[PDB]
Amino acid sequence: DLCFTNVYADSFVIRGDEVRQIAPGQTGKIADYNYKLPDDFTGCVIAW
Amino acid sequence: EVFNATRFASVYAWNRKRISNCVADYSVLYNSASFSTFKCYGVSPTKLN
Ligand SMILES: CCCCC/C=C\C/C=C\CCCCCCCC(=O)O
Ligand SMILES: *[C@@H]1O[C@H](CO)[C@@H](O)[C@H](O)[C@H]1NC(C)=O
Repeated sequence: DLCFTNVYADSFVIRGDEVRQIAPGQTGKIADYNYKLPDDFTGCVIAW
Repeated sequence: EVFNATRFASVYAWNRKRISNCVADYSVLYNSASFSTFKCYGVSPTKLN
């Protein structure tokens, strides 16, 4: 029941044990050198 | 000697070890170790450095 403004989709592949790293904090190999989310994040994360 | 050891202990006789006089640079674990669970409680991970 909402309408969204500036929708961007980002895509990639990783290893299972690294999925917990896709979150605002979460230091680690993936979050320090490859992909980082901000602290003021509005959106959704999906993995399969 | 802690993470890449040879035999671990039983949960009923769990082992305990002291650590002192050392530099805690954990990025040396990135090349070899892959943890399934990691959770810190009274501290944020982005500040451990
Ligand atoms: C061998 C005992 C070392 C004593 C460490 C004491 C304080 C530092 C606390 C936590 C760092 C441990 C490594 C965190 C796991 C690596 C993942 C990462 O965050 O990149
Ligand atoms: C332990 O030895 C080295 C130390 O980093 C590590 O690369 C290797 O994968 C480990 N071997 C074992 C116990 O599987």
